[PDB]
Amino acid sequence: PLFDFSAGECRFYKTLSDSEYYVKDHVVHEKTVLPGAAIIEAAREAGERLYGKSVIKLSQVVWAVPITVEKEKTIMIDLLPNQKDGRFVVKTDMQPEAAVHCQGNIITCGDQDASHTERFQLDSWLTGQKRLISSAECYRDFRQSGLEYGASFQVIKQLFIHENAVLARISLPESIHKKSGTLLEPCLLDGIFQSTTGFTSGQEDDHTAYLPFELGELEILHAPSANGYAYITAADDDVKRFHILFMDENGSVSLKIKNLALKAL
Amino acid sequence: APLFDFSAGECRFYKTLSDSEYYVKDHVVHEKTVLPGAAIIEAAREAGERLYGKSVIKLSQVVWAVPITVEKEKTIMIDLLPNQKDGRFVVKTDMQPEAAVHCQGNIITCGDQDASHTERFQLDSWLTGQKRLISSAECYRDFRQSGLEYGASFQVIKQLFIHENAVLARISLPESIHKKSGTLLEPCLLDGIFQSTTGFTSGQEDDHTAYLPFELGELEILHAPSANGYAYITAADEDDVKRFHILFMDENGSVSLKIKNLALKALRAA
Repeated sequence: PLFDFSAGECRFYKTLSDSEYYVKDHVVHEKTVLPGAAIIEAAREAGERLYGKSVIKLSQVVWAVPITVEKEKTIMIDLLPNQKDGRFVVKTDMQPEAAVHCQGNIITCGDQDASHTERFQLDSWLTGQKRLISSAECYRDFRQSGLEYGASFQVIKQLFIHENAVLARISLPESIHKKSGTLLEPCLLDGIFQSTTGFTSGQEDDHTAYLPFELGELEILHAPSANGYAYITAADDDVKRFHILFMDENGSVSLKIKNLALKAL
Repeated sequence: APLFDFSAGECRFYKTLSDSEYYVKDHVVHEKTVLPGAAIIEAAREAGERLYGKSVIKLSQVVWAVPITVEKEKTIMIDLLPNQKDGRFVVKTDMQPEAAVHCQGNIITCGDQDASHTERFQLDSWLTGQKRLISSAECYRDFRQSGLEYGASFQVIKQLFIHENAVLARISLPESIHKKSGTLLEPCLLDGIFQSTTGFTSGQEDDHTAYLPFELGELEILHAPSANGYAYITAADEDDVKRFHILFMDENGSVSLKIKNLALKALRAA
């Protein structure tokens, strides 16, 4: 580029539809709602478009209650420059008094940024578990809580419940067509969030639905695999906090989630 | 493709220009280094492709004020405002409303399913029979007489063929520097296309008026222009403002750029 501009503020617009799989198959208390994870990928795409470089981190994310999407609904993502980085604000109504559905910081990688890799020792966590939760149990419990995940979002195949950790096997369904540009598939990322249910499910009498409320940091080391494992620990009421690593079957870590907070709905 | 294919709203882009850059350093107008008007066109094109994520195929209804002077470093602001699928651009260096608009115009993007069409020009007949042939050295001496001192980067006119109702200019970019692959409209190429109107605007031998870009009805980009080619200039017609149509093409007449109603305006020395 002969003129390598610095971008100022910019608003991006997208009309969501319940025709899209990430809406129609995400039913919360009998309503189709945009998953909070989808807002993360939308912010990442807007940032990559405006700044012309990879977004490697999203931090200090805060969610309101999910955006309900019945037929069409237009969302606005406002990107505000913060030095080389940016911050985003997501709304559906324009007036200043209107609710912010999601907000957070965008961090881009620089031209000379270094390559850093992380590896997880998976083997010991595939055996010795206290309890094993099958996909069928996991999503029956979710539905009894009011979280009716369609097949596209049924990505958890097994939960290994250990004493102080949960290992979740995750696999994207063949049905969804994953675009080359889509780094964070909403169903993948929501399934990573879902896997905290290995902790929050609790008693058989408890049918509480927990949804994303805050996220300290999401770090992208590289494009996530369609199949892999999430390793979840409690970060340490109505709010539950966790750290999560997402990795491929050989322990190559693709995503790091620090301080994911979910709140009872 | 992107899972979220956004429509972009308004956005401002910022660039600090320096007279260290060749497209400024070698563009001296009445003893001042000024940003060429042609350079703003490529800047608007680049901003548009960045913001809209689609090829810019046309810039239309462009209006220029007097050139932006650049002594050491100066920051320009390009404001892109949405116009349905298309866009509008406004170029400023000063922020307040009272400040001058240096350049403005419309940006038109291409669609995903737009058709493929090519245009060719019968070039050969215009390389002979001319009333007058003007050499590169003569061309830039005449420019200097008017206060337009083009440095080596902008000395892209190699020959002007002066015909009765048309001018054919042979244009060739200098070896010095290679346009980045991403730069579609190299400022020195596009300014040379603007320069070639001097085959008309020179006028009388005693007249040494400098004409600079003032308006541009339409610039259509059919495909990436060649570094070497020919400009075919005709008078739009219809004293201080001269209007032209221009085609830019390669040696086989393959048209890469179409210019409708380029208006140049006399600029008096300070």
